[PDB]
Amino acid sequence: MISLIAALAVDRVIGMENAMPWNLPADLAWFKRNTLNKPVIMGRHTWESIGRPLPGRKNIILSSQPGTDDRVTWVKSVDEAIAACGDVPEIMVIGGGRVYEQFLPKAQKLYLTHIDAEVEGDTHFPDYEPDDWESVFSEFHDADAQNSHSYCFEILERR
Ligand SMILES: NC(=O)c1ccc[n+]([C@@H]2O[C@H](COP(=O)([O-])OP(=O)(O)OC[C@H]3O[C@@H](n4cnc5c(N)ncnc54)[C@H](OP(=O)(O)O)[C@@H]3O)[C@@H](O)[C@H]2O)c1
Ligand SMILES: Nc1nc(=O)c2nc(CNc3ccc(C(=O)N[C@@H](CCC(=O)O)C(=O)O)cc3)cnc2[nH]1
Repeated sequence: MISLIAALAVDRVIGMENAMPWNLPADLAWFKRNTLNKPVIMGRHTWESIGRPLPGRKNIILSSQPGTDDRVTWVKSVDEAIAACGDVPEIMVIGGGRVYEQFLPKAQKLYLTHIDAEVEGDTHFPDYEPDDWESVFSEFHDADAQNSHSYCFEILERR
């Protein structure tokens, strides 16, 4: 059972050259509770962004090259990454764009934050056919004193 979890700006932008131009601590909170105690699969670039392992969690990093941090598990392929998670209720793929694209056809659930922010970036969430996905949960939030933009948490499940 694979789930992707991503924060998407307009045009499904999930990343760019620099830090995203926003401050969304509610989305961080959402990511933390939806990934808590689950194995997480990420690309090397996302591994690098995070700086250290997500705590209380198998962290699984895809790299074509051998690993460089023994605190986490390093794998050379999508299927190795899944196998490295073991036999768990739910594997979270936390990105980035190349990893999302490879895992989406395998996934049964998406956790997306849709952020009402206009950014240009080089990396985007894959197109998810909405005939393949049913939205089971949707929860919209205005920007506030803590959150720079409005955003909406959504969970979709594969049909
Ligand atoms: N021309 C471009 O614009 C271009 C192309 C690619 C990446 N990037 C840049 O890199 C940044 C982030 O990209 P992203 O979020 O896509 O990164 P990401 O998924 O977090 O990390 C991608 C890295 O993860 C590893 N990886 C992913 N799938 C794999 C597989 N099936 N088998 C083995 N290794 C795998 C590779 O690591 P290794 O590199 O260690 O093998 C790959 O380079 C962006 O700023 C992006 O523009 C740019
Ligand atoms: N909804 C969602 N929001 C995100 O911010 C997000 N980020 C990634 C990948 N990038 C990152 C970058 C940093 C951290 C991170 O360090 N989070 C810590 C909290 C510490 C902090 O950043 O303040 C965590 O335990 O989640 C996680 C994922 C993948 N899917 C997402 N999905």
